[PDB]
Amino acid sequence: MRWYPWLRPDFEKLVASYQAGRGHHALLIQALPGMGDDALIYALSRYLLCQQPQGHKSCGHCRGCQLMQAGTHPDYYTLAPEKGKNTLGVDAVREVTEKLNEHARLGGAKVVWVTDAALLTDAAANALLKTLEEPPAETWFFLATREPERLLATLRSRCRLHYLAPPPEQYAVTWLSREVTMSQDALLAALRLSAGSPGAALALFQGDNWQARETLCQALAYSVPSGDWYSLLAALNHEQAPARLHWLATLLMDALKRHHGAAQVTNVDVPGLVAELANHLSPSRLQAILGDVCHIREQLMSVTGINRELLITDLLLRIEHYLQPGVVLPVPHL
Amino acid sequence: MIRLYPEQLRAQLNEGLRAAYLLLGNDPLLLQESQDAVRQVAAAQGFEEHHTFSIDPNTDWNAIFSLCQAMSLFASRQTLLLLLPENGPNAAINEQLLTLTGLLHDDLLLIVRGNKLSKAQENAAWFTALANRSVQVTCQTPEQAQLPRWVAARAKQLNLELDDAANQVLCYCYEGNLLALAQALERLSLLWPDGKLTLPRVEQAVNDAAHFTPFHWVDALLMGKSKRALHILQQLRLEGSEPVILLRTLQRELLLLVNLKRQSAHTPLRALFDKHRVWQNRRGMMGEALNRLSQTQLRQAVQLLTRTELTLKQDYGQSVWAELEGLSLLLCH
Amino acid sequence: SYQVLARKWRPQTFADVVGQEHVLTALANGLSLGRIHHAYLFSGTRGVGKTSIARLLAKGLNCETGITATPCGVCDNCREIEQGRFVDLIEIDAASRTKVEDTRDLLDNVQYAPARGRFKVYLIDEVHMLSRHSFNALLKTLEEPPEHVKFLLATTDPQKLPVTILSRCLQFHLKALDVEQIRHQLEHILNEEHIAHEPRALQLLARAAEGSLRDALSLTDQAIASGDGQVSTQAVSAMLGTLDDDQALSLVEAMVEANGERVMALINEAAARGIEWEALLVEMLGLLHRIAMVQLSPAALGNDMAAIELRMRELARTIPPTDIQLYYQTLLIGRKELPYAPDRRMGVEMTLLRALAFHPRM
Amino acid sequence: QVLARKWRPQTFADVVGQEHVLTALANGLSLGRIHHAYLFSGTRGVGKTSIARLLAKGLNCETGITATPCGVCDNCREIEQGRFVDLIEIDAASRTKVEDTRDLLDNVQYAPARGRFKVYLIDEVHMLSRHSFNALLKTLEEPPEHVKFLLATTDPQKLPVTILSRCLQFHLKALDVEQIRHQLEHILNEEHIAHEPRALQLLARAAEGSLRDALSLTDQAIASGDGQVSTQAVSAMLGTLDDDQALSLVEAMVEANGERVMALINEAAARGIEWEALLVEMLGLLHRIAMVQLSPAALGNDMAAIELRMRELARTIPPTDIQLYYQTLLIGRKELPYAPDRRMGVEMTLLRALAFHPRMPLPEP
Amino acid sequence: VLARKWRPQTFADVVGQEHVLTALANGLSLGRIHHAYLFSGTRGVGKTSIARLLAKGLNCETGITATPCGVCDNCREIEQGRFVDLIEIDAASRTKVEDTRDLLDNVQYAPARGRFKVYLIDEVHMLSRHSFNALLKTLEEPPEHVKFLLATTDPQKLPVTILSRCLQFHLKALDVEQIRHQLEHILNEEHIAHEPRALQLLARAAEGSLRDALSLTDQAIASGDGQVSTQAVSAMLGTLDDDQALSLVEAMVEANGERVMALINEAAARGIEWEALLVEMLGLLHRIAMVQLSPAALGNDMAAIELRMRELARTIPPTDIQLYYQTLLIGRKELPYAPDRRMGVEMTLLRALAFHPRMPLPEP
DNA sequence: CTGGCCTATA
DNA sequence: TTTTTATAGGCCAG
Ligand SMILES: Nc1ncnc2c1ncn2[C@@H]1O[C@H](COP(=O)(O)OP(=O)(O)O)[C@@H](O)[C@H]1O
Ligand SMILES: Nc1ncnc2c1ncn2[C@@H]1O[C@H](COP(=O)(O)OP(=O)(O)O)[C@@H](O)[C@H]1O
Ligand SMILES: Nc1ncnc2c1ncn2[C@@H]1O[C@H](COP(=O)(O)OP(=O)(O)O)[C@@H](O)[C@H]1O
Ligand code: BEF
Ligand code: BEF
Ligand code: BEF
Ligand SMILES: [Mg+2]
Ligand SMILES: [Mg+2]
Ligand SMILES: [Mg+2]
Ligand SMILES: [Zn+2]
Ligand SMILES: [Zn+2]
Ligand SMILES: [Zn+2]
Ligand SMILES: [Zn+2]
Repeated sequence: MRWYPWLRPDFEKLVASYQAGRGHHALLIQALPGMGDDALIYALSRYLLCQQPQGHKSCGHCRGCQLMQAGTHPDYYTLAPEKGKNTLGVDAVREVTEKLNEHARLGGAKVVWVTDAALLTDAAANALLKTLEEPPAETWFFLATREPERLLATLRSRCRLHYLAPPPEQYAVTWLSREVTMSQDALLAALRLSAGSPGAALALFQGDNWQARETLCQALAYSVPSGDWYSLLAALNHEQAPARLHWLATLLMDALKRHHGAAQVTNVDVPGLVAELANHLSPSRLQAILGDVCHIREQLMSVTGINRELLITDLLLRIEHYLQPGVVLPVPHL
Repeated sequence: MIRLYPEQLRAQLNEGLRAAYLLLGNDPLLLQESQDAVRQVAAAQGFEEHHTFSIDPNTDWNAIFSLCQAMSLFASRQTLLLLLPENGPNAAINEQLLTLTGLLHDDLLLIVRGNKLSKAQENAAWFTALANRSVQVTCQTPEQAQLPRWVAARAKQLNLELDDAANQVLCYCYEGNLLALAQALERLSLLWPDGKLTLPRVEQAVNDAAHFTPFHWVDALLMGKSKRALHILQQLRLEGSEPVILLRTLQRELLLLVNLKRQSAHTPLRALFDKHRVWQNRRGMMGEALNRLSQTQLRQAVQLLTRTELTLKQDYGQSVWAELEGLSLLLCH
Repeated sequence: SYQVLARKWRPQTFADVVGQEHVLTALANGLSLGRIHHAYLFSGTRGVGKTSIARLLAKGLNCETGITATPCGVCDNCREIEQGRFVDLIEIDAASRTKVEDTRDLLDNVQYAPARGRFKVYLIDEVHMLSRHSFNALLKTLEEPPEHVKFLLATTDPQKLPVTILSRCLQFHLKALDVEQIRHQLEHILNEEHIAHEPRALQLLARAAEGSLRDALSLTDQAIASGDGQVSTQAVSAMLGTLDDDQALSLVEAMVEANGERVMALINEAAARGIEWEALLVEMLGLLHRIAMVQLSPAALGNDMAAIELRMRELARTIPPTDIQLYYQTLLIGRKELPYAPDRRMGVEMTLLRALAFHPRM
Repeated sequence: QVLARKWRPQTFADVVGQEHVLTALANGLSLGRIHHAYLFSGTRGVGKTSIARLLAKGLNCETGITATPCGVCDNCREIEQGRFVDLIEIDAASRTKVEDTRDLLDNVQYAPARGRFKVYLIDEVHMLSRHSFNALLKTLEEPPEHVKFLLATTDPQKLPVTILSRCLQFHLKALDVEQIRHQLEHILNEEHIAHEPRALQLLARAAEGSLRDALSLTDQAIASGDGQVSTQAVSAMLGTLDDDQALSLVEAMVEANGERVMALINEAAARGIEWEALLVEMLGLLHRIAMVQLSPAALGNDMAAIELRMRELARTIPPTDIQLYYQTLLIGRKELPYAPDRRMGVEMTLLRALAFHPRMPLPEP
Repeated sequence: VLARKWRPQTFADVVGQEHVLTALANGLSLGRIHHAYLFSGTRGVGKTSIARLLAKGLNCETGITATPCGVCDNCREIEQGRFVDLIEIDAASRTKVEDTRDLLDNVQYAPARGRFKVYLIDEVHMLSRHSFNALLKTLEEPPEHVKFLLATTDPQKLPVTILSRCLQFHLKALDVEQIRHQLEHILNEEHIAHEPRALQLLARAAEGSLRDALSLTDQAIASGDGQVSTQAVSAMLGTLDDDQALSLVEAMVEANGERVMALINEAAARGIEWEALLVEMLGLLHRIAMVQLSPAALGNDMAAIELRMRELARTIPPTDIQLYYQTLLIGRKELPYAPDRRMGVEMTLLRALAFHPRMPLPEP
């Protein structure tokens, strides 16, 4: 968990209200992944839990700050998911909501950091509702998501929103060039793949990840011309599939943009592979395929337990069918 | 080590008892019957004290120190039984056994129950130096092939006279549930003291009750026998199999078919089976399938499997069982 | 002793409640006529006064002054409820205590008479969360409680309750609060707090409330933080992501001219400007609507549009009714399906692209 | 006080409908053929919990096992006030466990303190664990002379076939619009409460077959309308508008005339009528109409004031067409959440009608 | 009650089930008594009834016989309820181990009136893991004077390790005629007026169970005031109809819009969940489209519904079936938006009717 | 009253 | 060679 420089102003604005004591007790921060929401919060958390605060700052030498520094501080609750899992269950919320009625074990303020509100189960989000509307005193909540609209109706209305907008592209590319050494085109693409957020960008270069995009592109550069798309299985069938499916999605879209002669593309760095999609695929099928590729991505992330190999395999065989002349193509519903 | 079929056992327990009786198998009936055939002939040889002991990896190193001690002379002859874990003899219990291999009396008779072993499990020292001393019985159930013989055999041991056609109609109803087939005869000899089991006679005294595994079903789809399939589903339901398990096993094979049917235009059939490590006995079956099914049927197969998986885990639907009844017929054209 | 407005300004006498005048009427009417039921169920979308009203009905039942419809707020009993300390208003977090084993405790302690109040009033809130088994346990008690017991149930979402539970309650469905209803209220509150504000900014906030007073009070509180003390038109409109009128239409236009390169390139300057995407989609739905309308009678275009009005009519005269319906339809579906696509941007791009390739018929 | 509860029938005379159940019980009591396990099933509010008690009351009346209990002898009044030592009303939904069913059983042997029969009436019986249904099995097949079981539930299917086979199943039917109205009237009269005749038709209808649902609805009609059950009050409360303005728009729409559609909506809009609400009364009218085509007698009893005009519409418009309008008004609903402004959404959905109108499409350029 | 009165006390008296009785009979006769019997099959087919006969024939004063006398002290003693050495355990309410351990502490003492201590354990599937283990220890080494009769609807639940120690007899569902015959017998003896077809309607409705049958009759007799008429039984079975969704499909294909909208009304009485009717319909259409691809696609399951189904399958067009199916599925997708879920199903069938291929809807 | 175990619903 | 997950209700041995 690292601290990025574009947080300063967003932090100085948010503390302020707290520094006056008129801070809202339930902040929902909406930020892309890697935008550094967790650090912005940690900073707000540490400031609330410090007994001898030097202005905005947490001191380091008070009992409160010591405990915080060493993981255990009785009044800081982390609501993330069980190690093996990817949802955030109700029972976990209930511990936290009960313990909250005990006078602060260290006679201070209590903070609850819900790491990703999106992961709250249906039952979990509701259990969180009544406490969240009117918690005990000197209780402070922090929730974070990508997309507040995916979040329970009624929970969203108990919170104050704060938007963590990402820095201008230009700043972000200049930021990046100093952390990785890659082509200018590369950065720009990573950055654009990642909806604007540096560091989520930067994340791509650090992993096995960027090597895997190149592999998706290698394969794609074969499937297109030849019409063998079942051949993508290999590059897509990984646990990171939702992510790579998104790569695939953005390529398809760039191709569609070129069929309309658009200026920006997302995959700036492979303008070769983009042009070759615009060449061997009609707009009609470019678009239909963009359709199913996102749609499966949702189901792969949303349906608990669903089998990837089977679902990706259906998609690939089904795409090949669309490729045929005269087949009936899909059209969004309702 | 004299290996045996449970039928042959009664005879080689008469000749001579041997220090170590090994009952490995999966079938509940052939286990019990063999088990008891020994216990019975051991009483009759002076044996009063019968001790049983189920072995989990749970049995401490204090539980196995009360077994090695469980044999000292001179006590009226005692019959020590041991039951086994899913896995068979782990590295923890591969050694405990070694302790018991050398304390063997005419006074202490060992009986051991469990599944078939892995090949380096059987070849683990203790078991081979048990070898010339021990009898070992195969209790694997007979399959749709080997079965009628086993019936027309037991039929005769009970001196009843079965018909080519009655033998068929028993093997249909009780496939994989030998214990029920066994009582099927017991029940028919009480019905008719003639001992003659004409077809129409046997028809009236039967009820349908086969046990299959999901495998039997994919096998049946693979070979295109559909009336078989359908039976196999409806039995697999009334046993309460998690339909998810059906899905995932029909898929290991249905996706494998997809992938072979493609490469089958480029490289020969025989090379592909090898490339993929296709168990030898499965290999004939597969080809049959690859031949009858189009590269498009296979695709609709895959799509349809998917719709039922989403319908199961997303929509919480009931359809699941009858969506497979349909998927089952599609793979049989 | 600070608290968010959303919390501070909870109506503490019937008088202080905005709208829902049909529920307030029936309630006060029965409290007076003597027609008091044993199980009221209150429903409606988030933050429209469901549980604020439960809490008020309770005051009206227990008030040291009499069973009233206009409770005072000045007895041990009304203050005590205002603060949650009141002992004969058992308030239950249904969404949290969902288990039967728990609501069976609830029931075992119903028979017992009230402490210092006149009625034991159970307030089960978020009630649609109780296990299936829990609902059914209430069945017999809800239908035939002790004379000293009242059950006040509230939930966003009554769909979910067994039809047997509904059968047994009076159901008051609270309407969503009218745009003006919300604004007047925002006005009143910002005045009492002594906080500066600009008329038209309250206008954006009532819209943005999307029918809900809490939603709205929570937005306002957000205004006061980002705005540095004031709720200005300037501030709100930057925080909400509101649109300067041109950019919206420009897109509508380029969209129906099948002009791909420009629609795309227009969205891109819009992504720079940091426009809220659901808001673009919505203004576009609004324009498509005007247009379709004016094709009906020339008169339906507003006084309000003067600046656009020249470009509007043309779109009306050129583009066939049929083809505008498909445009609107397509962008409607896109707004629905927006929050599912991998970026918000990417979803407007997929949506526009789709509608783009409509232009020619045959 | 509360109607729903006050008017629980106290004799078989007072029960609405359920002839096929009453006639059987009655024929059986005087015929002396009395089962030991009666099971009662049907939707919420149709009189199972109260028929069960009436049965009990008649089984135990000091005058003799009779189908007309006397409602006066200690035993009768005491069952009416629910404090009869020998009517054991078991809330199945709280005694769900086995260890609870087991206590009930243990005390079956012991005889009755005051009555002819110990009557266990297990209400909401579908809630009992699998474990405690089976507990019930042999005792429910072969009880002691002096025991009877009255089981009642909303859905029977949840019960093991082993139970079902063991008892008489009386399935109560839901009540007809007429039957509900007639009651709602009788009561409101008896309880001296002014009412407009239509407000009752309106109520009986929204009851969706359930006599409680009805009484619960009246209870709050009385409150909404202030001691009066008036038409304005009921339709207010029910989301219904009074019925002309809904139809008028349909008509105007089939007749392709735009001005009037749009005007009729502007007028809907000064009244602040609720938008989803409207689109519904219309699918509602469009249905009854397509309905009337099919079977003529089908048209309701509640739309007398409108029948002249409705009947007309069915005669003059092709069924293919009507399914079209419904269709369009339906997706129109499906869409409404997402459309920019609930009004605009309705307006826009009617414009889709017009643009795709069968007989007079809107003018192409 | 008829269910109770007419429980057979003699082997002669038992309906069908002949492949069990004959094997019992003969085994008694020829000295082959297993230490333990298990009786299975469905509700109300004679499981426990035969268990009790076996106990009589096993202990009769005349001696071990297939033709117990029903008259000697021991035989009326059992008929009655109180026979010292017939220990009938209601296993569903005595399932814990504590109780099974005690039941069996007395297994070892010799019997105090007859040849045999007979433990009759009924609804035996309910016993815990632990009570099974204990039961099993006593069937692995059965005393000589003891016999065990185990009865249950669901045998699939006893350990493999117990079924392996019980001769298990599976009782068959009784047949329409078999049940109709016994209906006639009984009604006659009680002296009660009945029409022929009224009975054939009862037996059909019983769904293979002689209890569901006598239970249906007692109720019949009531509705008809002491007479079992077709005018009355017909009525009361319409009260009790599972039926409406198969019936709507028959009615829909045949174009019968009165019968179609009447059945929808019969469904409102029963108090149906509407999305539920739709989905049962879709599900039949499916099931049928498959008995088009093979005969074997109809259930061991289906039986009562079955006859109608194969006929539905024959006399329909398979291109048509996917037509009705499309319309039904869509009506479902539409149903939560239709104004009244009733209206929704109504308008969905009405749509099925206007676009009926075979006999379409009259236009002005 | 716990920890092992089965089940039902979404 | 044999499998979705979150929440709930429940039975039992000791
Ligand atoms: N009708 C109303 N009048 C005044 N304030 C309201 C109204 N509805 C909601 N509010 C505001 O919303 C806050 C929460 O209201 P609440 O009654 O809890 O809504 P809910 O129905 O969703 O529980 C209140 O504190 C009050 O500020
Ligand atoms: N057949 C009926 N006759 C008269 N009132 C009825 C009838 N059915 C239901 N009610 C009304 O509903 C109230 C509760 O009915 P109840 O018998 O509990 O229905 P349930 O079958 O769902 O338990 C009664 O007090 C009565 O006013
Ligand atoms: N084969 C049969 N012959 C005569 N009556 C039967 C038969 N089967 C069931 N019955 C009737 O059903 C009643 C209960 O039968 P029972 O044998 O207890 O069924 P179960 O198999 O479910 O224990 C008996 O009293 C008898 O009237
Ligand atoms: F936020 Be409310 F209780 F719907
Ligand atoms: F209100 Be009833 F018993 F469903
Ligand atoms: F007595 Be049975 F098993 F219904
Ligand atoms: Mg609330
Ligand atoms: Mg009731
Ligand atoms: Mg029985
Ligand atoms: Zn500090
Ligand atoms: Zn007061
Ligand atoms: Zn009386
Ligand atoms: Zn005798």
